[PDB]
Amino acid sequence: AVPFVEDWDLVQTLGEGAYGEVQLAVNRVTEEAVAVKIVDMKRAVDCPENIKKEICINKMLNHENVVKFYGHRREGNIQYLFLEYCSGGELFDRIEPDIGMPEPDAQRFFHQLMAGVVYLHGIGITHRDIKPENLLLDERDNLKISDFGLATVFRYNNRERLLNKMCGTLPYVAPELLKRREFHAEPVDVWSCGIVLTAMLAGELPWDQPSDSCQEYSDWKEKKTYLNPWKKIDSAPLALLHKILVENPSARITIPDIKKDRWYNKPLK
Ligand SMILES: O=C1Nc2cncc(n2)OCCCCCOc2ccc(Cl)cc2N1
Repeated sequence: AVPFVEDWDLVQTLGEGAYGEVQLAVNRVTEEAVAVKIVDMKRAVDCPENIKKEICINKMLNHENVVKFYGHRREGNIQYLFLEYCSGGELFDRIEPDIGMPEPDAQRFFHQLMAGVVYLHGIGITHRDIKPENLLLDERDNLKISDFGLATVFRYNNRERLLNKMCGTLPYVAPELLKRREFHAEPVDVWSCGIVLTAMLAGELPWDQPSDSCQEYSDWKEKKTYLNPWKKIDSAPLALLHKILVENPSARITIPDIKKDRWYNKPLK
């Protein structure tokens, strides 16, 4: 093999948070770029399982709209996860406050988001924290689902496992997660995708959380689509949202049917 092809340099920090930091790494020889997730296994009681699970789920992921997994390295209290580098950055940064983005762009991103989610659900995995800060873009603006630190298996040996753990981000989480003890995984991911669609078309989130105690949510259930946040959304995509953001998870539209929706199949718009 070629010498030095094992050394990667840290060019700059891409992201950071509770886990630690995400640095950009470039190969010394090939100059290939990849994202490195730096997680400090500090303390032993909420880590040996955390980082090890995310790694476990990643070794299963292989789809064009999902961040690719290259491998990991262990060193004392420092774990290294080599992930796909998406120079496009976060979807969140393509959303203009109070405005959103051109409908055609939002539709394409939505299609790709759906492709990824279909793949994941197809192999029994639920992301559980879909939001614009976790949806990355590559050089060609192709959407890719990232960060599987909250992900979990909801189907194994063809048997579905209801979830009970409450995770995600309040503005994006479905109502059943805040009202029921157990719930189906898939409708939860569909709901969050609906909130992401709203953000892309209005540049604002509809509510702090999906509870009847939150004024804006109540107004949604009452169909007050005038003026309020939904006023900036054309009737075609708004009709899709009316089917995604349904409180009863059992009545909520599923992905196969979202793919049959008028706006979803509308040329351009
Ligand atoms: O290039 C990547 N890859 C990647 C792959 N998997 C996870 C992850 N990052 O970080 C978690 C997402 C949030 C930080 C935001 O991360 C980024 C921010 C800005 C750019 Cl240009 C790239 C990334 N990320």
